[PDB]
Amino acid sequence: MSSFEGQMAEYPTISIDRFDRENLRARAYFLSHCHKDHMKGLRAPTLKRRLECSLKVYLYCSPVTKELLLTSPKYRFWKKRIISIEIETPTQISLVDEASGEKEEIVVTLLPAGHCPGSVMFLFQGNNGTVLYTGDFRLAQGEAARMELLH
Amino acid sequence: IFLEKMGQKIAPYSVEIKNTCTSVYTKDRAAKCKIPALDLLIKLLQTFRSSRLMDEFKIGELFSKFYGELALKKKIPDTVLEKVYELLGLLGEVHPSEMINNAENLFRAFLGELKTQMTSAVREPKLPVLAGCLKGLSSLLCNFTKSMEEDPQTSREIFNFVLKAIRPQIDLKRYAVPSAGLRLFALHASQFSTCLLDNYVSLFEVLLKWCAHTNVELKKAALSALESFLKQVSNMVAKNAEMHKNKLQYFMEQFYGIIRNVDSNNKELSIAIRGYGLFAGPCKVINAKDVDFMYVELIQRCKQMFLTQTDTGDDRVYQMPSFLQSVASVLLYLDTVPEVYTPVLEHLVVMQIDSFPQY
Amino acid sequence: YKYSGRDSLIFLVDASKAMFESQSEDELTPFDMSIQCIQSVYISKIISSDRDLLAVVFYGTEKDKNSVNFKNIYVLQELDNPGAKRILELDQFKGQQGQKRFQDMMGHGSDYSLSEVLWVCANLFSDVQFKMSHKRIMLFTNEDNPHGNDSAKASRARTKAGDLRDTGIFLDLMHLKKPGGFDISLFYRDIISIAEDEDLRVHFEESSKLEDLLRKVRAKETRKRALSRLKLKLNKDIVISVGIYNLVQKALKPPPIKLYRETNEPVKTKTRTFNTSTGGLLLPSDTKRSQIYGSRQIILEKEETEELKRFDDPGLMLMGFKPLVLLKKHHYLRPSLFVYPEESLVIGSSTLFSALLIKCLEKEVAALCRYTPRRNIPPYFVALVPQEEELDDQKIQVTPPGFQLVFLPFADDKRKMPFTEKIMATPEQVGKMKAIVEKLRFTYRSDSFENPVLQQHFRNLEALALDLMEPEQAVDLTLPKVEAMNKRLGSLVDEFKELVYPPDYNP
Amino acid sequence: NKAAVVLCMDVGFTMSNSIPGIESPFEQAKKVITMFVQRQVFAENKDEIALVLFGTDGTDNPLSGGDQYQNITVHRHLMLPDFDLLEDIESKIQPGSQQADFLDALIVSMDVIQHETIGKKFEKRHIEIFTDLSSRFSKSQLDIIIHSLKKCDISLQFFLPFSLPFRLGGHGPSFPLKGITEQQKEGLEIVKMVMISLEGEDGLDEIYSFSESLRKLCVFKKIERHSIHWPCRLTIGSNLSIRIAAYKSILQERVKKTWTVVDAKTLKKEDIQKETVYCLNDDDETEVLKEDIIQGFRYGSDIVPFSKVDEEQMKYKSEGKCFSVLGFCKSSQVQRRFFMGNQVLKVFAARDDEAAAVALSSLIHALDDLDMVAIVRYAYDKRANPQVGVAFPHIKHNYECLVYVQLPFMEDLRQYMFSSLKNSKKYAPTEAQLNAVDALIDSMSLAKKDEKTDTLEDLFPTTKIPNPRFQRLFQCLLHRALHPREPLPPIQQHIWNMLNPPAEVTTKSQIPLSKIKTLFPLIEAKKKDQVTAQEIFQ
DNA sequence: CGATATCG
DNA sequence: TCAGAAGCAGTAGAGCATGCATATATGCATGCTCTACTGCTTCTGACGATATCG
Ligand SMILES: O=P(O)(O)O[C@H]1[C@H](OP(=O)(O)O)[C@H](OP(=O)(O)O)[C@H](OP(=O)(O)O)[C@@H](OP(=O)(O)O)[C@H]1OP(=O)(O)O
Ligand SMILES: [Mg+2]
Ligand SMILES: [Mg+2]
Repeated sequence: MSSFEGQMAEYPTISIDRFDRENLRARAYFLSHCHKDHMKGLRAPTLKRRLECSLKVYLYCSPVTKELLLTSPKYRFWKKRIISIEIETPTQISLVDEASGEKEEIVVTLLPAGHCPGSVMFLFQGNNGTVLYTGDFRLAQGEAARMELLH
Repeated sequence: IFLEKMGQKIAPYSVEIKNTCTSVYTKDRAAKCKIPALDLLIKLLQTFRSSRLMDEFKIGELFSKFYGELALKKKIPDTVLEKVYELLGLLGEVHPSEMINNAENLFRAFLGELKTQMTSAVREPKLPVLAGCLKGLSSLLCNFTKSMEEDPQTSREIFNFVLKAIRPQIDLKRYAVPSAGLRLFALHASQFSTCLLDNYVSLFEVLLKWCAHTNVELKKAALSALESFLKQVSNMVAKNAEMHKNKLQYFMEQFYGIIRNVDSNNKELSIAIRGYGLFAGPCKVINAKDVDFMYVELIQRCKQMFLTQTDTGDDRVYQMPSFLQSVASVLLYLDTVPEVYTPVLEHLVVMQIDSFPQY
Repeated sequence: YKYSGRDSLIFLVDASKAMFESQSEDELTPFDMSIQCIQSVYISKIISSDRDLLAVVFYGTEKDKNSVNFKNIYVLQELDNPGAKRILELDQFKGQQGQKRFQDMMGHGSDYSLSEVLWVCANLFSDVQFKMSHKRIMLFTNEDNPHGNDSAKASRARTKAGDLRDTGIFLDLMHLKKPGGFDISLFYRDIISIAEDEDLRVHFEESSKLEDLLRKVRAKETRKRALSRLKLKLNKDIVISVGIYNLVQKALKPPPIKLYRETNEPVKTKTRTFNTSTGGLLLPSDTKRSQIYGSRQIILEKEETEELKRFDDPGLMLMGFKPLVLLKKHHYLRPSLFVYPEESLVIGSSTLFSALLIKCLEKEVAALCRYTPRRNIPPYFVALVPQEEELDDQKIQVTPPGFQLVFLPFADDKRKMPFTEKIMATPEQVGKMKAIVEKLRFTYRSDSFENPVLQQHFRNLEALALDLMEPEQAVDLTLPKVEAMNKRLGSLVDEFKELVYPPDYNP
Repeated sequence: NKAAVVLCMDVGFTMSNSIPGIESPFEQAKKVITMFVQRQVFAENKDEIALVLFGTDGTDNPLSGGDQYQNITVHRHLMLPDFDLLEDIESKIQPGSQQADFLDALIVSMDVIQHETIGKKFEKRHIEIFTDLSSRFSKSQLDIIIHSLKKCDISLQFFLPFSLPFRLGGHGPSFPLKGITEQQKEGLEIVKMVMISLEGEDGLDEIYSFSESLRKLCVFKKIERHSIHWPCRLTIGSNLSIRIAAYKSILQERVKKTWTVVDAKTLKKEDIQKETVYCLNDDDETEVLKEDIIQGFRYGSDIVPFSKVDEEQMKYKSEGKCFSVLGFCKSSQVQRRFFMGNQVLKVFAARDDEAAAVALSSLIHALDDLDMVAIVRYAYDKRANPQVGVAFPHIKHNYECLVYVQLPFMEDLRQYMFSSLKNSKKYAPTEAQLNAVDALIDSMSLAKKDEKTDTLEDLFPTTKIPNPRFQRLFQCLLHRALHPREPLPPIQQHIWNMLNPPAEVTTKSQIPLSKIKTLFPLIEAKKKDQVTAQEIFQ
């Protein structure tokens, strides 16, 4: 299961692995992997109605996650709104507001999780410090000291 | 959830919580914001049943309001009618003093709704309403009892409705209705005096069938109902002399067949031992030629299951205590204990003690 | 697309100096004309589809009222269901003194950025909590080149209009009367989505769509929805799923609502039955149904009256076929429904449906069936008359393909006609009648007549809602207008009378 | 407007023959008479009927004195039908050994009609006969019967076990092949003669079978009351007009007796009170009176108070009793699929004058020759809402009239867009499927060409079958009134057989049905049949 | 023919 | 007499929750509410003809 409310305390403008109730106001969506417990609200009618009324909101995930997600016919409406990101590649995400022209830049880094095809971690770096989201990962003892991007 | 956590700690806010629940139930229309409005009131009434706070709740006015709502041609959804029936049934249990003038009226309502939901040839039944009516009846019969020696018609139609509820005529997927029926049968089996003594064969069959179900709450309800039924039937067959020739031999044959059967887990063995006890106790029909038989059977089964069978007993350890309890219950009955089966027993208890950390 | 989807329309009216000062001969200012058009649209939509969303936004003003606090943009009304109070709020600016009231409340004659106006419109479109089928923004302005002497704002507005059109927002132009001339090729050619292909020249007056929007068409519109999803049973095994649709439904006025005369709010009605003697309430389980015939009294339960009127399961049991030549046109019992396959309950129903349709069309046969619409309903005999689609008006479907469900009356539905003698007429009389009929013949259209009672009720409701004491009297379009028919036939009537009537006769 | 009718049933031993596979003619006559008397009782129409049982063991007749009219028993005099006659027909009617004849039965029926309808006023008098024609009789009293029928204006109908496998009322040949004896042959000849000698050639059509009479409503043909005329004027302009009378020819037939709401214990309706209480949607739920409530409508999410008096004084006022032709147009531009109404009107001429008759006939013939219709503006009275409709000519060999069907307004038209099926490449059927459907349609034909003139003759006249719900309601009410504590009986077999096509069509379509099943694939998503509560908790 | 009150 | 108006019951179509086992993923199935719309049944009252009185 996933007891996560898809909303970090440091960055409440982004929601991860949860798009049900309060994540309809988020500025960017992230998807760790393609398990059903981490995909609540991803096919909601309210989210469908919001996607067709916005242009700056996207769904970031691993390329394998994108391939596994676009194959399902129920999630093919995300085809033009999914932006895949390579692992271990620090990219800058623009958290631009739809209504007002306000903008906010954040740096995200995808780290391998070793769980299922397309499972990755999320390492955010912004104004409120560095946070890490290891959604359903699998690491043996003595492997945390081998992640280059965490050092 | 909070009232479930701190039940009696909410002394002064109970009246205000009840008022807010009533206001939400009255002014609002959505059932999603209405089911909890009745669940919280039911929790309030179940938490403060014996407390003196039952005077400011105005049980009479609440019952009058809900009964007037029942007598409305405008239909409410099925899910809220279940909670309404459950609350109306509970109103007679927590405060029967103010329900002496309304229980006779409410029994007719429950019976009519049950007949409409279970004897309809033009419309499909409504299982939530059925479960609500069953729970309301099981909560109302707690104080305003109706026995066969008091009134046969009502006590017989209630028993027939309970039968039809627990009857697996058409196998379903939701077990709310049969669970409520089994709980009703377990609570007030002492009222259907002559009822359970006529279809006792089918009753025992269906109770054995439900006791082996995969569900847990349904299993517990079926076990309680079977225990109550066996107790009542044993009392009735041991009190008078005209019930022996059929019922005594029938139940003894059933118990012996359950015991001597080779494919019977600890549940059926324990049920058979408890029934044999409850029956042959007051009836004074104990005969050592079969008590020793079942004793040797249980000892040999325990030996072949736990002692000699030295393999991956993943579930055997988690059911050895039931075997030990049954063996003790049997051993306490017979007076001539075979001395050849004393080692197997001592070593069995030793090996059961050894398996203690695995629990 | 979706059944739950509704429409959205945002009125975008300019408030510049040219909008208030264009009275060449003092007939109507562009702002007053826009207010009149908006009120006409509100009135025509508050009865037709009272579930759509309407919003009125004025740009170029002095004050501002936005969710993002943009400058010179005042959102008067947000996207919501049209009501009577918004009509009055727009009436506040309708009159000539309404212009002064507007300029004192919101002001006018200020600079603006057309990108921020479209941004506020998109923000309003993004605040809807319902599904919107169509999003349309009608711009009421008289500026053929609004962002003159500046290219950055023009490029920004073009980019924002492109973004809106990519979002799926229909953006049409309602150009008003420009003194010098309104040419859309300058700026608005790259802003609007579709070009009417006739404005290559310049306009000197109002747009051609304003007169279309000013015609208040009051007729409640209903979305397509099947009455029932039955199952055509060609046999106990061969069964296909079809949808029953109604193409002709009687229009009824909305039912009244019980109110409290003091607070003008709806009241809650709770019917309740109780014993008159004891006073205790009575439940449906404590009630029987009786029917006294003479001295006897038949007693039946509630659920037995439904057993009385049930024969089989709901659906369409297929009987044999009958030619259309033996289907009498005067055998009308109920309005005809429409059958159409669903292809959602069973797989392979549309192919068999089309095959049956083709074979019945080329053979002009009508499949007789037994129509049972709902559970516990007596069965009726219907003939599935095949109907072929007709593509006319540059390939616009006016008739859908499928079967025509026609109800057939039973033996007791047909009444008895009294006996009479067949008195005929002479060839001279029949020729005179033929001539007088050819004189008065005309072309009939199904939508040429309106229900006068319903239209009068609509006018009365408008008069009582807008608090105008001059209720419009809808002209009865069903009257024969005898004051003009006699002028066409001439003197045939008295001749025919003298031919077929006695010298003296009291009709 | 009452009407006398005497039922004459034969109770001889002849009809008591148990034919294998077919019910006895006595049972079929019992069914027909039961249906007749139950529709006469439950309709509560003022009428008096009489039952004359002839061919019985006993003898009871006013003219029985003198060793005449033997085995004739008048089981019921001319009285209002009730449940007593129902119980009699159902239970205490037993077959008789001796076989009487239908001629003396007709004699005693005339006797009853002419000696019991003395102080009453009956505009119609009818006699029905249920015989087998296999009994002996004479040939003398025929002319006397003919003269008495022609002088007393008596209408007659004959019902036989055969027409002029086997399912009771299943749209098939009721007569068994070569099962008619010579006595029955001469009886048929004499009854055809006596029917022709009464009202002409159409009298021969008044002979129906027993199974035929159960699904044709023929027993109520000469007793039903005519419709009420609607007198008005068919105007063309401001001066030209025609005196016309309009009747309702087709109308939805519904039950007239409602179901009374009575208490469960006391079967009296006076012990029930239906109270309506209005209250605000507040927490305290303050009760509201009746005189402080004003009618209001809904106008775009708002509520506008529109009182009854204000709605009346502002209501659309129209001149009632108007029927004016709006114009004319070709019949091809107005289809029957747009008809919107609940009743069909046949516009006839004036009552007695001939000028309006000639004018309306000329109008009908002119509309027929030009194949055009007459759009009119019909209104029932001062209060009815005005409506427009079609008025097309209906020319028959016996009468002339204009048929009126209401037309829809602009607000009654709905433009629903459906996908096309001709270019449906996802569902275009193959040519073999087309041939299979062709074979199925040609096999399931309900019409046939006979008499070598190749005219249409439908094998399933659904426009002549009575409504089965009425017969079901009548039989259920009868069962409950004669069996107070018993479940409702199932649907009778003849009712369930008259609602089905002839068995020959099904037997011929057996193979095309399987052929259609083979080619067309039909996969059902999820079948969840709605089973009632009794089927789950029996 | 008035025109009033039924009666459906 | 009968048109028209309430009053009530059923359904389509969307939407949502929960129940699923020793799985942490189930996605999947199932069953319920809500709302607008249509239809049937019961009730009412105005109305026009035609009966009766002058
Ligand atoms: O009784 P049938 O011989 O079977 O024929 C009748 C008869 O028409 P014909 O006398 O010209 O054959 C009816 O005429 P009416 O007695 O009503 O004047 C006619 O009525 P419609 O013109 O209204 O259709 C219709 O009988 P029904 O009224 O039951 O429809 C029709 O029946 P068929 O066309 O089947 O022969
Ligand atoms: Mg997961
Ligand atoms: Mg995982």
